Amino acid sequence: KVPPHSIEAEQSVLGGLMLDNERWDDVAERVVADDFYTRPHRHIFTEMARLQESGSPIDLITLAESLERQGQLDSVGGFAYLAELSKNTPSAANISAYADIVRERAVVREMISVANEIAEAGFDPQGRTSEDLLDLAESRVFKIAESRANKDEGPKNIADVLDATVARIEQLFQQPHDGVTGVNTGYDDLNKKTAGLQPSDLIIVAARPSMGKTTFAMNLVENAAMLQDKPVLIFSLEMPSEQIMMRSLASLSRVDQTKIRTGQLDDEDWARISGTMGILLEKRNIYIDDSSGLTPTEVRSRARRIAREHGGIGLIMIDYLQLMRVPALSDNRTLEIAEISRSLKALAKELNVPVVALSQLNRSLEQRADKRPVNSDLRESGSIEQDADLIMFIYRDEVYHENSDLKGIAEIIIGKQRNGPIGTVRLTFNGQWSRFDNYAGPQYDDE
Amino acid sequence: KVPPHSIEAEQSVLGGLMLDNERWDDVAERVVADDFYTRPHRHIFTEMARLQESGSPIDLITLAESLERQGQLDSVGGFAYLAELSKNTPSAANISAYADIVRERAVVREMISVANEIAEAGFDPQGRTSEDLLDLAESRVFKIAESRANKDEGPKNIADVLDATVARIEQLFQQPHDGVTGVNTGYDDLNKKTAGLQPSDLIIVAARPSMGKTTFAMNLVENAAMLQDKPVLIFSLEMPSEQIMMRSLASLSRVDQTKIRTGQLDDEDWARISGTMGILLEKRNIYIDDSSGLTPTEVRSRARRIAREHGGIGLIMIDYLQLMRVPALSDNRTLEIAEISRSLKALAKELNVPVVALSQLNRSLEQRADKRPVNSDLRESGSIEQDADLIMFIYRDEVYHENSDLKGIAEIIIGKQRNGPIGTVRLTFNGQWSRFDNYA
Amino acid sequence: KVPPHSIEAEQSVLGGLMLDNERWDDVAERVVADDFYTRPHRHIFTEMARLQESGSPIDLITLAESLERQGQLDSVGGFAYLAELSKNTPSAANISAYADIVRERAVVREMISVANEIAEAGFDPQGRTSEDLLDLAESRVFKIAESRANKDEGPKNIADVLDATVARIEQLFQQPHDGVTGVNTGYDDLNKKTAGLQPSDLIIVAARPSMGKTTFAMNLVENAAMLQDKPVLIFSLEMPSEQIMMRSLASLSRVDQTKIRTGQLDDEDWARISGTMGILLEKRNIYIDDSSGLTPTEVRSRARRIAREHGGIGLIMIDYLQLMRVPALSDNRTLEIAEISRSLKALAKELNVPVVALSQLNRSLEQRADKRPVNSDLRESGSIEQDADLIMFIYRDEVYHENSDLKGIAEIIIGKQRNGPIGTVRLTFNGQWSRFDNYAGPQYDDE
Amino acid sequence: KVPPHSIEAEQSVLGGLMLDNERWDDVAERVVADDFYTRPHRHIFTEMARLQESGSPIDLITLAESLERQGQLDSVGGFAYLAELSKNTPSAANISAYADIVRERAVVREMISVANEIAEAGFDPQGRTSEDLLDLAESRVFKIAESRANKDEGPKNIADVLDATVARIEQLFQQPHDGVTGVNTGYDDLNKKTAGLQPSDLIIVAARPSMGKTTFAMNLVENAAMLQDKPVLIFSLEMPSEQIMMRSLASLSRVDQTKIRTGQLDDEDWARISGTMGILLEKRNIYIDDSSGLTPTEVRSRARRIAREHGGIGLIMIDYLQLMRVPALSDNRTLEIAEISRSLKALAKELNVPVVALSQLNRSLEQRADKRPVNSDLRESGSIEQDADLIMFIYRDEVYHENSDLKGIAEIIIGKQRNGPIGTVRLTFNGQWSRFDNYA
DNA sequence: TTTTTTTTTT
Ligand SMILES: Nc1ncnc2c1ncn2[C@@H]1O[C@H](COP(=O)(O)OP(=O)(O)NP(=O)(O)O)[C@@H](O)[C@H]1O
Ligand SMILES: Nc1ncnc2c1ncn2[C@@H]1O[C@H](COP(=O)(O)OP(=O)(O)NP(=O)(O)O)[C@@H](O)[C@H]1O
Ligand SMILES: Nc1ncnc2c1ncn2[C@@H]1O[C@H](COP(=O)(O)OP(=O)(O)NP(=O)(O)O)[C@@H](O)[C@H]1O
Ligand SMILES: [Mg+2]
Ligand SMILES: [Mg+2]
Ligand SMILES: [Mg+2]
Repeated sequence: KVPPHSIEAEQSVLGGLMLDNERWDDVAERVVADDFYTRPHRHIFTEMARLQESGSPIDLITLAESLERQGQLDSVGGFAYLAELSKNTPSAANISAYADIVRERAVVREMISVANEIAEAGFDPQGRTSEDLLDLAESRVFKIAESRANKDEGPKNIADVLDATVARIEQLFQQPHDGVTGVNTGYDDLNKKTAGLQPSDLIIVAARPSMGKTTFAMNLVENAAMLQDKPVLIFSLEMPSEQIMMRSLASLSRVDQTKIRTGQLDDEDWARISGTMGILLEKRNIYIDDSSGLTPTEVRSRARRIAREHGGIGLIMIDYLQLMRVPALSDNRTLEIAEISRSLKALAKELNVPVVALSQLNRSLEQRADKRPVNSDLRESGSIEQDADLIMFIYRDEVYHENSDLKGIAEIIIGKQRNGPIGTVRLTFNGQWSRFDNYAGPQYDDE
Repeated sequence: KVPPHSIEAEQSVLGGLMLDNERWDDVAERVVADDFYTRPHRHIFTEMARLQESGSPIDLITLAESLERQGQLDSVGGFAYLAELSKNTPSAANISAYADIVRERAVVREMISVANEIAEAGFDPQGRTSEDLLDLAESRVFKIAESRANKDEGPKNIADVLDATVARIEQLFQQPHDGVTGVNTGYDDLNKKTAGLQPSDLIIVAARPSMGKTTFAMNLVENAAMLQDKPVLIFSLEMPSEQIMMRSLASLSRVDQTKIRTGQLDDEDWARISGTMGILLEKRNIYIDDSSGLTPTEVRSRARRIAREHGGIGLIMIDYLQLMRVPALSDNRTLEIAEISRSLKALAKELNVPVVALSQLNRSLEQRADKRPVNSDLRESGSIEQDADLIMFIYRDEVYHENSDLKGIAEIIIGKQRNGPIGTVRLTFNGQWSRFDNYA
Repeated sequence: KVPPHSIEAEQSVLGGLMLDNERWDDVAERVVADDFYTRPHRHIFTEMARLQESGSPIDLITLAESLERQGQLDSVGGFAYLAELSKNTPSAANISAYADIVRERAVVREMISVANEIAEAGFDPQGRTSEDLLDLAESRVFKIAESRANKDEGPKNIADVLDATVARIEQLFQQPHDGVTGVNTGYDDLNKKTAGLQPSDLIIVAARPSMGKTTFAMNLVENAAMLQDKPVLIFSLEMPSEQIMMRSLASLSRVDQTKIRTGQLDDEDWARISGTMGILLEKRNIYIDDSSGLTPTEVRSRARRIAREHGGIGLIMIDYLQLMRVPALSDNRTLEIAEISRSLKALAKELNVPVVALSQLNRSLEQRADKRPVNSDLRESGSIEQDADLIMFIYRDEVYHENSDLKGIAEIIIGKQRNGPIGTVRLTFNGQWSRFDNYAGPQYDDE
Repeated sequence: KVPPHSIEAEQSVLGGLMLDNERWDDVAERVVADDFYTRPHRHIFTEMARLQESGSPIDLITLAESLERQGQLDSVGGFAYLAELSKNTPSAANISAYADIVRERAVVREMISVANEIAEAGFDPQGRTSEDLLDLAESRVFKIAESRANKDEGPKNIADVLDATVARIEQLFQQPHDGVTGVNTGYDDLNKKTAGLQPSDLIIVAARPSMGKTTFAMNLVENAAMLQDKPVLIFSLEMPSEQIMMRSLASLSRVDQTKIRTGQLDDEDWARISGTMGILLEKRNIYIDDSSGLTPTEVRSRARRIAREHGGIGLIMIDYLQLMRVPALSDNRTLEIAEISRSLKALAKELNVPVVALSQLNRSLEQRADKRPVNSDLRESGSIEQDADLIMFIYRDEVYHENSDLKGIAEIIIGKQRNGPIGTVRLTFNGQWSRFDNYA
């Protein structure tokens, strides 16, 4: 058969090197002359490397002279072939991608050649035992993996991790500057464990229905918007934006939401709401999309659109994940949830922004005597625990027990925190204003 | 005939995508791969989408390589075809218009195909009745409408929401509704917490059997009909309309239901019932559908019919959700529950009408020592808690405990209330009259 | 293609109208002249409508004269064609079904024509937008539905229900009753609360094993048979019919069942049994089927057969519901029970007959200290509670407690009564005679 | 090409099975029906297996009758072919060697087929990445190696048990190991009782994560590394590399972890950290490879991979053993933990490494009245009470009791210990630096 | 996912 190769990518790389010499470093880091399929291409890249190591700039005339001095001008195709290669390449903007393609082709060809050698050894043992052939095959595959050892790698070795250790110590010397390392949550206790909303983090705040989960998420959004100027993006899939705005005005102005909903408001609270609206129009960093049944592709497109138009996005609010709908994986809810979580994590890593993705719980919580939520108590759990890093659960024993002494005290229990120890953050909930504040009472030592 | 297509617009879109990658978002929002008439164009757009999702820029060489890796380079026409497509397109200034034309052609061809399928079903009944074919055609046309309704989406600025909110607040402040924002329940305490039956709300009042749940729902219906002129629509799937009317007459005239059911009534109560009938004929806003095993689509069609004919609908009553039948998801009951709840919520949002749908409970409530209902006590809740916003539960400790001091006292406990606090409303129940009144 | 039409049905309708004029109203309500496929048939029906509106009877000669006066006799086919149409039709008994068929064909042809119009509009946009075409298609399909909406509808009016209710009230008030409006139970206290066995009611009397459950059901059956002449239908799923008849003779003649079982009976009780058999042969209204593992479809077919043969059914006795077998829902018992209960309630509403179906209880009742049955004690509860209306439970503290003073006293406690207050009716049970009788002892005040 | 096969050896094996039924066990252990090159030979061996499992002796006539009953007599070549096969074989003395040759041929053909599959995957990527192809090839070679396994169980003879027992007695008596026998644990009480970190052992410490258990395993890793240069491996599923590094620096340098995490600039702690990392660089055997969500078979494969890389594993640190949750067994964790423990013991015996795991217990450790880790506090008891060879339980009464009865005498209670006296091992812990010391 | 009903055991 024909070995898998991309001659066009090689020609594009050679033309870009003939035009641009600053991107030679990326090519040298990525590929070598052996990655070139044709032996003339290997000779051309070898001459280019020799000229660049000598400090000579990479152009057509000097390369032609260098090939003529070594006599390789006729071996590579002549000066007309080099001129054609220089002519064909428009630009070297995507020469890194071309080099990646060439490296992939070289890896596949090396794998095919190794497979041919292994099959030849299998057909003709030549006195080698089965264990000998197995070890030879393992060594060959490990050598193929070792060819990209600096590319495919994970945690580092002792010396390199010690250099990373001293570098991180020098970095964390600068850490006591504000205490909050990410987006400020507005809560002192929350900014101690989590140290604020870290970028590229999946924040899963899950609670029972009518537990203030949307309310606390809105409070977090308000605190972030007052503590930053980067625009936020809200996807209120469950509730309309009218109720969201009513909750925001009740929380910020500390006025009863019932009176706002009935509209029976005095002029003093009206002036407070007007001042809050003036502050919001000063900010104008909030964008709410109340459409329901949206795919993660649409959300990603809108997020990229806003980031392009408004210069990045401060916060992404999602109104609970089981409302999100994918037509492709609508057959199975768990597959749909896993796909949604994976796409949202990819988007969060893409734009480097903490995404507020709420979630619901299961009915096994009420079955348990202790109604403190766990990771397995999550509605369609599993992949959610895998993809997320900042999972939290709202607990209100006042709701479950009428005689509970934790009235107003809402406990945010961290289920998963990859970077930092988990814990229980107590907060003071005001149902009238729907306001979550820092718990100013006596601190409880978690047993 | 030749299907209506604009291949030149497709070529212009593909060439503009090859030239410009910044307007890729507009093309992705407008059209998909299936909108392309020719299958090679579908493959080309699929490869472009795969490359752009990976972050790779859209150029000729990378696209050709990507098609070569999957072996689809020869399927789409070869690299020369791609080079020709890149050469032909001058610019991508009007690529949005070309994509709109392509989407229009695709939707028109979809409509033509649906019409052909409808004609085929008409010529070949395959044992289906005319109603089945009509409902299938309605479903197909609704699907085509949903395919076009996705354009009206997009995040909005905070200022517009603020203006709408303050306008609504001023409207509520000017109107002296005296707390009751929605449809008046007829109960003062219920008009304090819920502030009346708000439009586009899914009200789930679930209770145990023989708890007056249907009776209390009928009392709510009577109160709404007396306190409004907008016509109501009743779907009495479980109980016959005759029993519903007897319960209504017993409740409104405050006469014993047993005496009315036996017919042993004096002429004074007869005159009271006659006056009640005169008031009802003065209103004539009540329409009861005692049919059972109904799909939500039939309910939606009848609701739209009555709303257009009678100028909107004040209230939509459902006689307990597990009686409803969906043949599509009849294999699993929870799928039926989720579909019914979603369809009812969508219908309530559509016609802006409060819908009161009853439900049943589970035996786990009986297992608990305290028999106060919770959200998990719902009979296959699932998305019931998520979609609904005005869930209430009826509690009568007099039934469970003979020595209970809550005789006549019915506790309507709000399981879920998104806007406002939840609580327990005490009411006075008259078994003889089957009358729910405010507790004193 | 050929449009879907039934010329034979049209010819049958025309011949029936030529023969029968009393069923013209059904045809006019069902179909119009436009529903006829062929234009001559439209002309014929138009002429028939014109003659009937004028009051002229619909016969061959007058119709021929009317067509001759308008000159349409040649257009419809001639007098010989009309004579052939009159000849071919045997009878007009099924002319309503024929008109329904013609209406169906007309609706299908209308749908096909509308689909053709929509396809033509799709092929030629004529400058219309896709929204315009969608609205036009919706309008056309809704016009088809509205043409099909000119029939019996679900929500009719409140006035019709009011008239039916007041007619029922007048019917019940003009008849002097003894507090019984349904089938008389034969027990005075039961006739106070339940007011007799009401038709279209699912009566569930459930108890423990033994406990005289089938015995009490048979006592109710005997009382109903003695107090009415409408035939009753028993499905003795559990017990053989021989033992059923032995228990019936023991209860009715007040003789010990054990002596009848042994056959050692005196001539006086023999004469009493002979007189009871003479009374039964005077009645001859009870029809018993002892077949087991029956589907509800077979039961419904047999019930319809008996009602057609013997002019309705007075009462339907079902001997214990878990004996009923459905092959389709044999996988899950609860689904099978729900389907059986739904089918039985549909049958009871269909024929307007009281159906007393027996059932069993759960062992959790024995787990409780107080062994008074509740709704949840029902075996495979839920749908049983929902579909039924007259649920009762048998309680015998004499069985549970040897020192109980309720010996002979059986408490029938109403668990569910949709219309009326529930209670506890105590009866006198005779184990020797196996006879349930009205309470001759002190009636205890229920708390 | 012609696949490498030895039909003559197959004929010899089949004829020997026809002659001798006593050596059927050797052939059944060695080869299967799939190892036969020709499908008729596979059918013949399948019929032989079916006859011998039924207890019927394997002869020509019964085999032919069974093949005729299944209709396979004509497919394999007829009765004359079977008679020829029986005639050809002289004896069954060397049938073991012939079966070994047949197994070798089958394994070589399997390797050739796998190589052909890999070459096909290389020629046709089908959208898969090169990493996917490499992982698939490694999986295929590992499957070949796993299929190249042999007998693992068997009732041992009394002589072998006596030899092992007397060897154990001589080890306990004659050897003057003076406490430590394997890798030095560091804790003096663990040095005496557990006799060091014995290679090919299963040491599972059952406690709460970030509650002294993580720093206990960290101190174990440190003490093991300070006395040997054998490459140790890190598999922490609880904390990242940076946080584990901070914990290790705080433990070794005796510096408060608040200063380690929150930067308190001073040169004394910096000098202690510099000395600690100098000692670590002197050891030069800490290879970080911590991840999450794995299985012990994957851990064994990575152990083989590291042995290919360097060779020899000093210690593997499994932090948060309850982070490998399989959703099938996530609810009842006992069976999953038992299977993980058995596979970890198999891995420990495989590469001679003292596999140490950090099992997570329940919240009842802080809730139950019995604050010590007993079956209620253990995760559904079961695999935490048994199975594991060294099940240590960290009764840190500091966390469980606010007024602790164990401050510096926190009990490392050993439920089961193969070598050493069980009991409550009271040890000192420094909460400031997260450092576990050794109480006398 | 949901939802019933049985034993065992802690
Ligand atoms: N005016 C008010 N007075 C008192 N409590 C109120 C008022 N308005 C709202 N609440 C409470 O605030 C909470 C509303 O929380 P909310 O965030 O809307 O629930 P939710 O988490 O979004 N529901 P879900 O999405 O199904 O989980 C409830 O506990 C209400 O009782
Ligand atoms: N005339 C009457 N006298 C006394 N009590 C009565 C009378 N009529 C009805 N009741 C009681 O009032 C309640 C009415 O029951 P009902 O309205 O059917 O509740 P329900 O929820 O609709 N039953 P279900 O459909 O199974 O859930 C029951 O508790 C009856 O026992
Ligand atoms: N001669 C007798 N003397 C006393 N008790 C008797 C006599 N004959 C029958 N019984 C009682 O009659 C009862 C049987 O009633 P029956 O109605 O058949 O129960 P059942 O319906 O068969 N229960 P089940 O089998 O679960 O459906 C038992 O309690 C017997 O003790
Ligand atoms: Mg919410
Ligand atoms: Mg009801
Ligand atoms: Mg019985």
